[PDB]
Amino acid sequence: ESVPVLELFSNIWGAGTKTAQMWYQQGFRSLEDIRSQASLTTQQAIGLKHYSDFLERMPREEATEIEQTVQKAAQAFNSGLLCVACGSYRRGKATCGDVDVAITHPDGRSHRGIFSRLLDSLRQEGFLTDDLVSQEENGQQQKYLGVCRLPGPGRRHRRLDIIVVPYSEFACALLYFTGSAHFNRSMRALAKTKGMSLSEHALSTAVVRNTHGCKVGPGRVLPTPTEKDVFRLLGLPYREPAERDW
DNA sequence: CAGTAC
DNA sequence: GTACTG
Ligand SMILES: [Mg+2]
Repeated sequence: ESVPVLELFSNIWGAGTKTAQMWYQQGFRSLEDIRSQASLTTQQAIGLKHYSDFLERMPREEATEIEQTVQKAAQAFNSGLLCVACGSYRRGKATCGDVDVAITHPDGRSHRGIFSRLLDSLRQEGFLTDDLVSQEENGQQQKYLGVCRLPGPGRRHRRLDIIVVPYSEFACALLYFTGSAHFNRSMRALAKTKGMSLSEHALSTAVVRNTHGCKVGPGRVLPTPTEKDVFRLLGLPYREPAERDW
């Protein structure tokens, strides 16, 4: 029963096979064992108390409600703010393991200062229940990983990610968050072949690489207003989100 | 490293 | 593949 036990532990958020193997050696076999005796990060502690809820997929309708709960609270600061859900949701899946929401503003300035106030707003509402990786202040983008829950009876806690980008990077951001994961690797593995690089920030050309293929030059950023431009500059037929489910 | 996001 | 914090 070792293999089932490792799986049991691995389904905790913030716990992988290394920690599960450690917990197993300590003699833990149940979630209760982990809760009473094991040393936990705040993350792992949160994932342990939402273990059941976090295992469930959600109907995309509930995902929609979550996107609007974020969009409303966002536009309460600036009406011109854009909020797009880019998970399994954008790819059209009937179910979502989590909700991923991208946020930007067309003017390219008003996105600033929103991140902290938006999270604060959601917390007051009682929408955001716990924070995991409460922070990322990467470049011009910001990322939040957290736990939300819709108001009402019989509601499960859901995993919620929020990212905020400048409009100039909105295309590469949507691409990255929309996925899929295997699609992103494929696309970026390919750009690498063409002497280019792809990230959530920008598509770049003239990326220097050495004989080993290691990147030693960052190259230069190509302006990509929309997703379709990124596909074009990479010599690829544009794929709709539903065609990116690899 | 380990775990995570796509 | 790229890239973040625990
Ligand atoms: Mg896990």
